[PDB]
Amino acid sequence: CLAEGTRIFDPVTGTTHRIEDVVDGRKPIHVVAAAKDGTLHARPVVSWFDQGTRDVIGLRIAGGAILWATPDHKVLTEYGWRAAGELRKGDRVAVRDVETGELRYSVIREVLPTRRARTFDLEVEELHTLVAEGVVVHACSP
Repeated sequence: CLAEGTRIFDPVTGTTHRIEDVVDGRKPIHVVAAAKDGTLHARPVVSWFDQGTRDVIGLRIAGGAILWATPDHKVLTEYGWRAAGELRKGDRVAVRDVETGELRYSVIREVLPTRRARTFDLEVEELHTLVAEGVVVHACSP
Protein backbone atom coordinates (compact mmCIF):
# COMPACT_ATOMS: atom_id res chain seq x y z
CA CYS A 1 0.00 0.00 0.00
CA LEU A 2 0.91 3.73 -0.48
CA ALA A 3 1.53 6.42 2.13
CA GLU A 4 -0.64 9.39 2.96
CA GLY A 5 0.50 12.28 0.80
CA THR A 6 1.19 10.15 -2.28
CA ARG A 7 0.35 12.32 -5.28
CA ILE A 8 -1.78 10.76 -8.02
CA PHE A 9 -2.19 12.61 -11.33
CA ASP A 10 -5.57 12.38 -13.10
CA PRO A 11 -4.78 12.72 -16.83
CA VAL A 12 -8.41 13.41 -17.78
CA THR A 13 -8.87 16.47 -15.56
CA GLY A 14 -5.20 17.38 -15.16
CA THR A 15 -5.69 17.51 -11.37
CA THR A 16 -3.18 16.00 -8.96
CA HIS A 17 -4.72 14.46 -5.85
CA ARG A 18 -3.39 13.24 -2.51
CA ILE A 19 -4.31 9.56 -2.20
CA GLU A 20 -5.91 9.96 1.24
CA ASP A 21 -8.33 12.54 -0.18
CA VAL A 22 -9.21 10.19 -3.06
CA VAL A 23 -9.98 7.39 -0.61
CA ASP A 24 -11.66 9.45 2.11
CA GLY A 25 -13.98 11.05 -0.45
CA ARG A 26 -14.35 7.99 -2.74
CA LYS A 27 -13.46 10.28 -5.59
CA PRO A 28 -14.15 8.89 -9.06
CA ILE A 29 -10.81 9.97 -10.53
CA HIS A 30 -8.86 8.57 -13.44
CA VAL A 31 -5.20 7.72 -13.15
CA VAL A 32 -2.41 7.04 -15.60
CA ALA A 33 -2.05 3.28 -15.93
CA ALA A 34 0.58 1.27 -17.78
CA ALA A 35 -0.11 -1.55 -20.23
CA LYS A 36 2.34 -4.42 -20.68
CA ASP A 37 3.91 -2.89 -23.82
CA GLY A 38 4.87 0.28 -21.94
CA THR A 39 2.08 2.44 -23.33
CA LEU A 40 0.28 4.68 -20.83
CA HIS A 41 -3.48 5.21 -20.68
CA ALA A 42 -6.18 6.83 -18.56
CA ARG A 43 -8.17 4.36 -16.45
CA PRO A 44 -10.74 4.89 -13.67
CA VAL A 45 -10.34 4.04 -10.03
CA VAL A 46 -12.95 1.43 -9.11
CA SER A 47 -12.16 0.70 -5.43
CA TRP A 48 -10.78 2.74 -2.54
CA PHE A 49 -8.89 1.19 0.37
CA ASP A 50 -7.88 2.55 3.75
CA GLN A 51 -5.13 0.18 4.81
CA GLY A 52 -4.32 1.56 8.27
CA THR A 53 -1.06 2.74 9.79
CA ARG A 54 2.01 0.86 8.60
CA ASP A 55 5.72 1.24 8.08
CA VAL A 56 6.55 2.83 4.72
CA ILE A 57 9.97 3.11 3.09
CA GLY A 58 11.05 5.89 0.74
CA LEU A 59 12.47 5.65 -2.76
CA ARG A 60 13.98 8.94 -3.89
CA ILE A 61 14.01 9.00 -7.71
CA ALA A 62 16.01 11.05 -10.19
CA GLY A 63 14.08 14.30 -10.56
CA GLY A 64 13.48 14.58 -6.82
CA ALA A 65 10.24 12.72 -6.21
CA ILE A 66 10.08 10.38 -3.23
CA LEU A 67 7.66 7.44 -3.36
CA TRP A 68 6.62 6.29 0.11
CA ALA A 69 5.18 2.77 0.09
CA THR A 70 5.05 -0.34 2.25
CA PRO A 71 8.05 -2.65 1.65
CA ASP A 72 5.74 -5.22 0.02
CA HIS A 73 4.18 -2.83 -2.52
CA LYS A 74 5.05 -3.75 -6.09
CA VAL A 75 6.87 -1.20 -8.30
CA LEU A 76 7.49 -1.59 -12.04
CA THR A 77 11.25 -1.72 -12.67
CA GLU A 78 13.80 -2.51 -15.34
CA TYR A 79 13.65 -6.09 -13.96
CA GLY A 80 9.86 -6.37 -13.97
CA TRP A 81 7.63 -6.10 -10.93
CA ARG A 82 9.61 -5.89 -7.68
CA ALA A 83 8.69 -5.26 -4.06
CA ALA A 84 9.64 -1.73 -3.03
CA GLY A 85 11.63 -3.10 -0.06
CA GLU A 86 13.85 -5.16 -2.37
CA LEU A 87 14.98 -2.15 -4.44
CA ARG A 88 18.38 -0.51 -4.00
CA LYS A 89 20.11 2.68 -4.98
CA GLY A 90 20.90 2.40 -8.67
CA ASP A 91 17.91 0.27 -9.63
CA ARG A 92 15.70 1.83 -12.30
CA VAL A 93 11.93 2.21 -11.91
CA ALA A 94 9.34 2.92 -14.61
CA VAL A 95 8.13 6.53 -14.54
CA ARG A 96 5.77 8.76 -16.48
CA ASP A 97 7.81 11.52 -18.06
CA VAL A 98 6.15 14.68 -16.76
CA GLU A 99 6.74 16.67 -19.95
CA THR A 100 5.98 14.02 -22.60
CA GLY A 101 3.49 11.78 -20.78
CA GLU A 102 5.25 8.63 -22.01
CA LEU A 103 6.92 5.85 -20.05
CA ARG A 104 10.65 5.96 -19.34
CA TYR A 105 12.96 4.72 -16.57
CA SER A 106 14.62 6.64 -13.74
CA VAL A 107 17.32 5.62 -11.29
CA ILE A 108 16.72 5.37 -7.54
CA ARG A 109 19.01 7.96 -5.93
CA GLU A 110 18.38 6.93 -2.33
CA VAL A 111 16.47 4.42 -0.19
CA LEU A 112 15.04 5.94 2.97
CA PRO A 113 14.36 4.16 6.27
CA THR A 114 10.87 3.43 7.51
CA ARG A 115 8.49 5.95 8.96
CA ARG A 116 4.99 5.29 10.27
CA ALA A 117 2.21 6.55 8.03
CA ARG A 118 -1.43 6.09 7.23
CA THR A 119 -1.58 4.00 4.06
CA PHE A 120 -4.01 3.52 1.20
CA ASP A 121 -4.56 1.64 -2.02
CA LEU A 122 -6.67 1.97 -5.14
CA GLU A 123 -7.94 -0.61 -7.61
CA VAL A 124 -7.63 0.58 -11.22
CA GLU A 125 -9.90 -0.86 -13.93
CA GLU A 126 -8.41 -3.30 -16.49
CA LEU A 127 -4.73 -2.39 -16.20
CA HIS A 128 -4.27 -2.63 -12.40
CA THR A 129 -1.44 -0.06 -12.30
CA LEU A 130 -1.19 3.62 -11.55
CA VAL A 131 1.34 6.43 -11.57
CA ALA A 132 2.14 7.57 -8.00
CA GLU A 133 4.69 10.38 -7.53
CA GLY A 134 5.52 9.79 -11.18
CA VAL A 135 6.35 6.09 -10.62
CA VAL A 136 4.45 3.13 -12.07
CA VAL A 137 3.13 1.03 -9.19
CA HIS A 138 0.72 -1.83 -8.70
CA ALA A 139 -3.00 -0.93 -8.22
CA CYS A 140 -4.65 -4.35 -7.95
CA SER A 141 -7.03 -6.05 -5.50
CA PRO A 142 -5.98 -8.67 -2.89
